[PDB]
Amino acid sequence: LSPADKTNVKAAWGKVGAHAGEYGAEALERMFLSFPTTKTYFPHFDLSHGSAQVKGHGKKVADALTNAVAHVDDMPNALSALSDLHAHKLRVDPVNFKLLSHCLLVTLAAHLPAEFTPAVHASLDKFLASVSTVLTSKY
Amino acid sequence: LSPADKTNVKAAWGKVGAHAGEYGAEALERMFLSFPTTKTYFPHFDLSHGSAQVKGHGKKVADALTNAVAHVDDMPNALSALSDLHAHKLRVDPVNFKLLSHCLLVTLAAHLPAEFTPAVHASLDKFLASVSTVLTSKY
Amino acid sequence: HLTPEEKSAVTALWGKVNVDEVGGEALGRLLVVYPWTQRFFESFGDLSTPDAVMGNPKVKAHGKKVLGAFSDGLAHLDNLKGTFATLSELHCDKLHVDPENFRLLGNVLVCVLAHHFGKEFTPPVQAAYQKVVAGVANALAHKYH
Amino acid sequence: HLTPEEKSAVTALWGKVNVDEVGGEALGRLLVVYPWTQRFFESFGDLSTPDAVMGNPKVKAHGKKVLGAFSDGLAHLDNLKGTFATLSELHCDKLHVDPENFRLLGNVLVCVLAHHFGKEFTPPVQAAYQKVVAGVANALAHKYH
Ligand code: HEM
Ligand code: HEM
Ligand code: HEM
Ligand code: HEM
Repeated sequence: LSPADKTNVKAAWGKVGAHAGEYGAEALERMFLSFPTTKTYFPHFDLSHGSAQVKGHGKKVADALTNAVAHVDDMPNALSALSDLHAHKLRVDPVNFKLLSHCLLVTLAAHLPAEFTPAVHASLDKFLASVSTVLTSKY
Repeated sequence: LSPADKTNVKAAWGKVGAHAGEYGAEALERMFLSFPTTKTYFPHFDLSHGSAQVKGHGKKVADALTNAVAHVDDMPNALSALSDLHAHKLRVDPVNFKLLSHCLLVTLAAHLPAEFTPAVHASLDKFLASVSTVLTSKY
Repeated sequence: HLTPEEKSAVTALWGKVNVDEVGGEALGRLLVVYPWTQRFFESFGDLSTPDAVMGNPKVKAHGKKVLGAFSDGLAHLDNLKGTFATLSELHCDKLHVDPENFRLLGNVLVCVLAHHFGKEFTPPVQAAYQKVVAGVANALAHKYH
Repeated sequence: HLTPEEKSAVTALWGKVNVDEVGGEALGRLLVVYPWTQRFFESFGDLSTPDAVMGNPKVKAHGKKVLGAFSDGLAHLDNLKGTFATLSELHCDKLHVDPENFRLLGNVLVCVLAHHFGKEFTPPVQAAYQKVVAGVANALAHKYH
């Protein structure tokens, strides 16, 4: 993660703004539609379109990602509880983190056409990759 | 990783001993036989059985792994030059690192049956994956 | 497999797509985001900076060829295995491209389509195109199977 | 895609495999080394420690079943896709096991074979067995294709 990558990610996520929860919910909906095998991790969830539970979970994921952007240099310490949760309580297959990263990138590309330059695309891709490695680091 | 992982890896690699070059050459030969697509990275190499070029390359890889074992707490700094060579000049596809790690584990299992307990297997898998991530962190 | 509604949506979104810029952008974005894929395009000239990648005429023309192959695959959604047989031989026997890069390029293409079409690239349209690109990647990797 | 020499070597080495413990060892080592796979075996009891995993009767019995399936696939090396159709449907349409875990289990089995046979597990024997396990994983993941 280079300083230019940090600057690109910070600019892109700041330009995301207050739509973070909506973007997280849309990314989760895209993941559920494109890769239905990821739906098995949410057996008690109502996973229909416009679901309040999906909206709340997307808000939670978006706030976690905002914290990670605020703590790029301290991601392992900032995401420690989430990493413990995902690795020990949930035992999420590491491939689904790639799937969610792709769906988040697709949501960002669809909502921010001007911001999604190739350099910003690469910076966001590696930022989401690093978040995924932190969340899978307790394996 | 873990302190127990560090102890297990240190013990296993120490009992590998002075055969590390032989182990590395055998692992490289196993990789060339099992995954022939990995031979495209060595086009100016004689990759036949018993080749001195493969013997020397295996010795180099084994020495790098011994240095990584010795600097388990400072691996990204100990492997910085190697990471730059693998990602910038060679541009090795990151799947090949998993292939070489598997072949290294197979060599270790075939040569140290008593030490290849499930816990030591898990520790060695974690160590080799960490070396692979360090070597693929400069793209 | 694609339902008739998914096929109709995929074809409708495809007619809007430019056949001269989308594929080059997808190849260029692949080369920028996954720079080990530059190892296959050494004869394409300067590729050091993202601006140099996206300003490359060779990258543009090759992306045009790749987009044409994707269009051919889209016109034969029920014969993907037979459509990409020669390309599968070319990519596996001659170039030794790992099949993971095929899914990487399909995902980059999905991102490019989302970036171009915006709100019109709905999650159902994305799911249909994910099925399409997964089928294309599987067909192109068939010679390794 | 096995030569007659490869088939003969694979058959000769498999003749000496203890069908009562090799599958249990492979499955237990999969659970220990890739602990997210423990999600699929929550009814197997205590899997918190590697000793508890490798001492689990349910793990041993399931490993016996998996090794029997592998032997069945080894008896029909030219019809792996049809041999593993029901198991593929069971693993894909009911358990939602990611097909990369099939490759992980195949590699764990290769490691267990090496650990058991030592110098008898030569690089050519390993290459033949890698072909075998790759074919088995591809046949088991056919529903995802
Ligand atoms: C960038 C990637 C991810 C981020 C930032 C993230 C973040 C979060 C957050 C903030 C929570 C709630 C924590 C709390 O309530 O204390 C959570 C829970 C959860 N996550 Fe993730 N997550 C990610 C990836 C994934 C993936 C890929 C999956 C599955 C395919 C997943 C499955 C779950 C599940 C099942 C829960 C429990 C929610 C519930 O049961 O109510 N997560 N995650
Ligand atoms: C744990 C994994 C690896 C380690 C420790 C390792 C280590 C090394 C070392 C020490 C060198 C010599 C550098 C020098 O002499 O200055 C080297 C070179 C090289 N490595 Fe690796 N390597 C690893 C993985 C791989 C893989 C997976 C591939 C390809 C599939 C690869 C391809 C090469 C090539 C092509 C060279 C150049 C050799 C030459 O030009 O003589 N490496 N590596
Ligand atoms: C994923 C879908 C892909 C499609 C549909 C596709 C399609 C094509 C087409 C149509 C050609 C032209 C062949 C010719 O002119 O005879 C080609 C060539 C080539 N492709 Fe791909 N490609 C794909 C992925 C990739 C990837 C991911 C890479 C590298 C990482 C790659 C590397 C190459 C190279 C090096 C050539 C030059 C060979 C030649 O021009 O004959 N391809 N591909
Ligand atoms: C890679 C080669 C594999 C083979 C040949 C294989 C074979 C088998 C066999 C023979 C059964 C018995 C089904 C029955 O008794 O009705 C089974 C069931 C099962 N397998 Fe696998 N397996 C493989 C991989 C995996 C992996 C990697 C996982 C999990 C990560 C897994 C999870 C399960 C589970 C949970 C069951 C129990 C489902 C049931 O019995 O209803 N399998 N498999």
